Amino acid sequence: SRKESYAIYVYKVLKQVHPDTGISSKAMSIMNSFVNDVFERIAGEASRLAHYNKRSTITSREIQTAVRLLLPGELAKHAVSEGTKAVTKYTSA
Amino acid sequence: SRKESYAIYVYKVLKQVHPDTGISSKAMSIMNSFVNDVFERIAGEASRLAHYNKRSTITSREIQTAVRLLLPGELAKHAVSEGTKAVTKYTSA
Amino acid sequence: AKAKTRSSRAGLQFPVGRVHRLLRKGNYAERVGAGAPVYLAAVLEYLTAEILELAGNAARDNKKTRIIPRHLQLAVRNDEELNKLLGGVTIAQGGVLPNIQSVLLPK
Amino acid sequence: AKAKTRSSRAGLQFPVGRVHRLLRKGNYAERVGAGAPVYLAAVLEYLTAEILELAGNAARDNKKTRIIPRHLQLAVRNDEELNKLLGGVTIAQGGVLPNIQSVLLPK
Amino acid sequence: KPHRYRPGTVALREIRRYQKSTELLIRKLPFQRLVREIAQDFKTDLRFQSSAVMALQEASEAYLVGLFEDTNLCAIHAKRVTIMPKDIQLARRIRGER
Amino acid sequence: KPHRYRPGTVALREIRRYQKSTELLIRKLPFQRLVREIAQDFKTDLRFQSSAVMALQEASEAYLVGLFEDTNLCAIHAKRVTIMPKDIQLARRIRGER
Amino acid sequence: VLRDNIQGITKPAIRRLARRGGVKRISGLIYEETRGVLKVFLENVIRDAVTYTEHAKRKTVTAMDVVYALKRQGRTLYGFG
Amino acid sequence: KVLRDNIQGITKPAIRRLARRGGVKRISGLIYEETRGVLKVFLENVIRDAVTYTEHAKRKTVTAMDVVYALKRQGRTLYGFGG
Amino acid sequence: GLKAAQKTLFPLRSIDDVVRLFAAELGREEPDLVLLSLVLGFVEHFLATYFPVADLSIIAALYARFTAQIRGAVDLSLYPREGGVSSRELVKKVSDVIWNSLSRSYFKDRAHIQSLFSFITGTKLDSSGVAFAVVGACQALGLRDVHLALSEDHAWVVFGPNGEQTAEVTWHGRRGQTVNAGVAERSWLYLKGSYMRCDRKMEVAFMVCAINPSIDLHTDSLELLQLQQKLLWLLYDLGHLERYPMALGNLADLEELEPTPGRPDPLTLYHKGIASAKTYYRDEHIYPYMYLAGYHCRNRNVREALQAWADTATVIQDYNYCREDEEIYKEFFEVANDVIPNLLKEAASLLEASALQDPECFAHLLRFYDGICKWEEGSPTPVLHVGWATFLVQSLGRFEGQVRQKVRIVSGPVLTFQSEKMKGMKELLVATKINSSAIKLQLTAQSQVQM
DNA sequence: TGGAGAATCCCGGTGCCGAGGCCGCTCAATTGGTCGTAGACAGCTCTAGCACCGCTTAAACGCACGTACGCGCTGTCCCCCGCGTTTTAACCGCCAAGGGGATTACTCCCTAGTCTCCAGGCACGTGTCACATATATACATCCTGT
DNA sequence: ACAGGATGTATATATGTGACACGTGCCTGGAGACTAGGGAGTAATCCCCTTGGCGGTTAAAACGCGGGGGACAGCGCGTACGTGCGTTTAAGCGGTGCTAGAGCTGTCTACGACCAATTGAGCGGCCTCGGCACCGGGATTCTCCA
Repeated sequence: SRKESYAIYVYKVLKQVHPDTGISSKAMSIMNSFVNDVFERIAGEASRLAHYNKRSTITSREIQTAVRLLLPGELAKHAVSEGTKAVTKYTSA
Repeated sequence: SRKESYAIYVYKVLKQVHPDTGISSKAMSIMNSFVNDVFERIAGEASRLAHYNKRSTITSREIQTAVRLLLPGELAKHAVSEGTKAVTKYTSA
Repeated sequence: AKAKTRSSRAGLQFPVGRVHRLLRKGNYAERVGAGAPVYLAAVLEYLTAEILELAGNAARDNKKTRIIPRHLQLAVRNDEELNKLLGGVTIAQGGVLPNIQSVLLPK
Repeated sequence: AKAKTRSSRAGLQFPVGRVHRLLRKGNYAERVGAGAPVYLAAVLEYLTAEILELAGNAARDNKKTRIIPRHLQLAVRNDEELNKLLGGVTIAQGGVLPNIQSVLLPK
Repeated sequence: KPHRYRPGTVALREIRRYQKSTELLIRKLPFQRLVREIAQDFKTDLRFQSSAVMALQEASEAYLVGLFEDTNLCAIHAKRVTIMPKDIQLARRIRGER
Repeated sequence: KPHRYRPGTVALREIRRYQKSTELLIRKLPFQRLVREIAQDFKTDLRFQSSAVMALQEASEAYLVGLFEDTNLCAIHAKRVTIMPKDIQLARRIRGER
Repeated sequence: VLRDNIQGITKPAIRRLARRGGVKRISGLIYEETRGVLKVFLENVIRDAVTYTEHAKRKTVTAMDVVYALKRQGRTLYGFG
Repeated sequence: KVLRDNIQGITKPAIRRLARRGGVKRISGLIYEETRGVLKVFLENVIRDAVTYTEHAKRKTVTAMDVVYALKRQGRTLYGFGG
Repeated sequence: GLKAAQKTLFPLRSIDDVVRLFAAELGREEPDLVLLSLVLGFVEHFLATYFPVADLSIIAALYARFTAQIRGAVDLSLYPREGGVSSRELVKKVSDVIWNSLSRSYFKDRAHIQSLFSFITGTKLDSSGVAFAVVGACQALGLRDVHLALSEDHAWVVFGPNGEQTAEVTWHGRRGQTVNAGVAERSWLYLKGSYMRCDRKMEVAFMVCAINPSIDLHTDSLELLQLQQKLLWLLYDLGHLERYPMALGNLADLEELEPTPGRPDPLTLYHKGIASAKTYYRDEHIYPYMYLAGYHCRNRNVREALQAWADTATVIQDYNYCREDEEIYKEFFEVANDVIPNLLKEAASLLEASALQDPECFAHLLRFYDGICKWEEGSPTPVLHVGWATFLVQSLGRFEGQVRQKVRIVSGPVLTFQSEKMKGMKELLVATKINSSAIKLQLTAQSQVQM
């Protein structure tokens, strides 16, 4: 029946980055698979971190350390900056 | 605090296969790490098999499939036979 | 009690609610913090924006208005960091990066 | 009623109860079947028995009655299946298989 | 007098042509038959989605292209331009496959 | 009138001795100082368990021995016996580390 | 049944794959070597694909089974699920 | 004090011993620098991940478990130090 | 040669005319295979009451053309002759020419292409048809020392003084290879060397058995059935069919399809076929037992049907399964997963306000599955998977618990298991409540399998 | 083709620090219930996989020929190896100092769970233009005589 | 090096069309407001284990000297690969049909989670006696200079 996807959000991001560029259906599926794969990597690393350290929950800092472990080089620095900015904006109001 | 290990059971299996051969402490640590790593591999593959099929339970069938996926060749054949024999004996009792 | 989406509150485009649900049902931990889905959604949006910005540049370099798998693969392979992240990954229908060894050339 | 371990009921040396507890608390799935710990413990006992029998044979081929990491590595690397299983791992305090290439050796 | 290019230039043009494109370089029916013949030894009377065979073909072409890049590195290392089976075997051994 | 050996044979004797054993081939203190300096580059005032440095040494020696086996294969491939840096680069590029 | 379909991976097809990989001259035995390599890779992937299919109690090998097999082997594939 | 180089402590004889364990007869003179570069790269990666694991757990001491976890992240599982 | 007696026979347009022609051709040491083969093919192909117009001129023209082709392509002076023994190269050249007579577009297993009448007049021929064309051409060449060899499915041509030398001149549904390698693999395609050695009498038997009266997927021709009945009964009166179990099975199938007085009932012919399998072929043929089991399945008597299927499993116990013999696997799969479930379901429905409640029927079913499991063990290719497990669990479910309890598994009837997989079921099943999970886990395990 | 050299193993005695056995003793695995619900099973239904035929034309094939290149051979030299001597920093042992890893106890707050409610993301349907394909023009490039 | 002959391929213009972006119904999952219970933050305490230094031994590293073995370059050749071409073969597209099996809905029943009891097992210390390396003498085995 219903199928969940990241297509609408990928398209929103694309329109806010390249306002005049569309995206094919195969490229949309590739981007969807990329988002799923990265989500799984970060979540699995966060689960492993929360199990090694004797914890039971996944917090913001578990995701931050998972991003720091998985993402290479400057991707990690910029992704950490974006995530912390989002969390501060969320909890501010 | 109590430290969980397979030292007792590794020693019992060794006495089962080699009655008059001892095992060093470092070799015991290696065997304990081996058992932990293989348990983690098999259980994790069973977890992925459960998740893929929208099943919320890990059962003997998923362990058997994970053993077919992970162990290579004759290792898979004999380990599968051993698991079926043990489960058959457990259920019938 | 007007409803404002968590994603809108966080200033993102990716779904905070969906990411939270996936983290919950995904069997990663017994409990999932409140800020964890927001952080993960922000990271995912950043990575998607990065690869799509490079893909849009690659598509424009070929004088085209649509992003196809080839442009995604060019974006991935030409950027060292994204190439390192997507190392073992195959981008289907994406071809290969044009490159010939200097030895195999009449100069 | 009289107590009885599940390990003894299935004829296993390895702890079926401890494996069940680890499967429950490790967050592998929402539920675990009753026979899953028995199957997993049987497989673990089989693998341990195989590698320990090979290590004991290697130690016996060295006139020693105490298994040491060197003998564990000898057993693993001299088995064509355990080598595939333990391919990405390194046994600490274990050497390397004695192997000098034929072309390297002078005739 | 017919015009024939010096050997090794059509090869370069073909290198450019096949690196510029993304077409599946193996024919589809023979590869589908190969996949079925191979799968016919793990379980009798299987069925394949067309997406399954397409996924296998994309993976296999990518694997062989990567393998031939490694093989070409091996061939150049040994002061050659032609790739020989020893180059493929060296690349497979070094990557740990063999 | 001293009696000497061919350069080939003592190398083979060293190979035999260093392959029959399990000893660590790098002296402990210089490696520990190297590890501490490399960590100092990341975070300052960091402390190490002795088991931590021992684990790092085991991993590093195993990695270098595997790399040198691959380099030996590369050098044999180019019809040589001396391992040269180009062999190390070839092994590390084929294995995907570069 | 199906027999000797490995020759369906033709010499021109192997040459096109090599040219995309970027090789100029190809020896005469690279074809047999590549057919063996491809058959090994396909067998390794298909075994895991068939195992995933059996575990789901299906008779049809889905594209998700293939991408799961490739992911298990360490060769993630994007664009099929 | 701040350590200066300490990489030369991976000595030429030690590199020769490692190469001999790999089964190599002759060693070119530039291997002794190429291998030091290789080892520095490997240790930089593994130490980076071990320090991340340590710092996340609000510790100041790098445990052997952090090192074995960092190695397992690299796909280089280590046996005999826990795990 | 073109005998004057064969021309003086003057075959008319009547079934009794065909019977008399066959009888006349079966009075000589070597019947004219191509003559009778072409006549039967022409009648079938033309038909596939307006009896086909038998034209001796067209048959003679086709025979002359075939003889010219075979004589021009294959000449005795081109190869040495060992004083009454044909050489390998001779048969290889005959097969090469017969294959070169064909075209690129294959038959795709199309029906009505099993006779020489289509092969001479076309470029399509199936595997058994190709082998029989080879044999007929060799016989016309005067090389009588060669003979056709019939496995249960795969057909080829043997030769030499005593048939010591073998060559599978035809593919499997590649001209010269030995059969010893195939026998060494214990595959059903070769019957472990128990394949029949066919003479010209057996060639007539093969030609009459190969007739396919199926006009299409839905409609059949009664005249072809009556023809086959008459010809088979005549050849059985000769006694030649006795060694050909498929011939007896087909004759019994025809008899039950339409009764004929004065002749034994179908069950007697089925038993005669299974006995000929029991004596002459070391109890290695399978299709006699499946013929009998299908005959019982047609009727509402499941006891003997399950007994026959268990016997079939005991026959297949010894073999090893490979990719080569897929057909026997598909027949066993059909039997175990579509007809036995339906048969037991109908029997249970009849029981619900007997076929069930009998320990012997359950013992037969268990022995059938035990034979399948024993077949799997040691095979390069796995046989059992979840598709088998679900229906095995269902079929054990159809039986009541107290009914199953009257069964004894040693080493109610007594029954032993020769298979390793069933050594766990020896206590898992035959309990009050069947544990489906354990049964399916035990069955679907890939143990006892080599690769 | 026969003698000196350097490892390398085989066999006997030792006394040692480490594995195996013994002793408490808690604590978590077993027993026995309920109880909810996950999945086992049956029937259904649409879809998409298999099979088949026929035409077209793109691509594989076999063949001849030139020639670029792989490989063997030879010569030079340079630079890596083995060896003897000095030296220097690892290493073993010991002693202190303290800081930070484990542990425990209190509490508070944060997340799971429930319920209500509604709005945003998905399936279905529709305009419409981006790009593929065909042809006409064009243009850098490769091979060969100059 | 340089200029023509011929080249595959770049540049430009156009029709088609089938996929892409957008509108709508809607319903399913996500947002807002209690409730409560346990996970995790916080603080004080112990003491294990990390760092730091001194001091003597001798193992191993550093250095220098032949010197000869192996890397590198040049030459020759002959063979195996690329390049074109006409011929053959089977891929590819396009309908046409069948049906097996994937996906889903409704029962309903057996199985796993929770919970109270508690007892036998597995872990933390603590002897204790044998396995293994060390030492030392004798025998062995392969290897550069005459």
